[PDB]
Amino acid sequence: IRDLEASIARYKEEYAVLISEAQAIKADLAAVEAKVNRSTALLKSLSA
Amino acid sequence: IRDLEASIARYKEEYAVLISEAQAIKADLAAVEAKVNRSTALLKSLSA
Amino acid sequence: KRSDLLKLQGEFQLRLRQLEKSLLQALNEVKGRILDDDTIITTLENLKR
Amino acid sequence: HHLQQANIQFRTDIARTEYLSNADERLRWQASSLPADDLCTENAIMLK
Amino acid sequence: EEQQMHLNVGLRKIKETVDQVEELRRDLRIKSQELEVKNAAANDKLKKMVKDQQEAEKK
Amino acid sequence: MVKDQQEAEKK
Repeated sequence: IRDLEASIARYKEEYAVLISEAQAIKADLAAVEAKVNRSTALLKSLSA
Repeated sequence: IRDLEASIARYKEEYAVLISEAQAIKADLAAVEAKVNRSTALLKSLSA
Repeated sequence: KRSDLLKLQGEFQLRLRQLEKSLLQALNEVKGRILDDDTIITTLENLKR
Repeated sequence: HHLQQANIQFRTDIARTEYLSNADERLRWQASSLPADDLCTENAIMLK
Repeated sequence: EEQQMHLNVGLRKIKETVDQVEELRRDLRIKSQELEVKNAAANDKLKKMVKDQQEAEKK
Repeated sequence: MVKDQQEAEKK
């Protein structure tokens, strides 16, 4: 039981690390989406 | 069972949000540690 | 009022030419990546207004 | 007419004042007490 | 001549911006796929925790 | 989460 609890704790630490990486990717995705919208406005204006 | 699965999805989303906030706090803590170390070296040098 | 309106039109044309010169200088003086800095985007938002 | 006879290329659809003066200095001349006619504009162009 | 040079600088920035927009769209798709993959791995880890907890409760 | 998973497994 103690070994299984230690394995659960280590696996939940790896789970937290994976969620950290996924949410960093999500924040980068939001930044890229904002940059894409700004670049689309830039593309329209400088097309004019 | 469908309601339990929906509650599972909501609880895991709240879990992900809480882990996201905790890891943002951890990144802020690491930045604060770096600032504390730099400011302590600065304090020693400018005390001299 | 017509004289004041003509003065306003002249000031507006001066504003057009200042925008043209500012946009040319901004696009010429970066010497790098346009999409990197947000100062360029802020300046072009001012140009859009 | 002589340039047309000699086949020297010149742009017909342009005004002398607009070719030889900037709009900034035209506005500055109008501010500093100059009449708005084209002869006075040409005279200011000669004066500069 | 300098007016044409300033025009040519601006058009090169236009082509660079178009290429950067294409690269940003590709990177957006790549990051979305990476986020989905990491979410699937996180769900697999959650199932691993559930299975380990069930095994510990049974034993 | 574990309690809800156990309840769903039971029912």
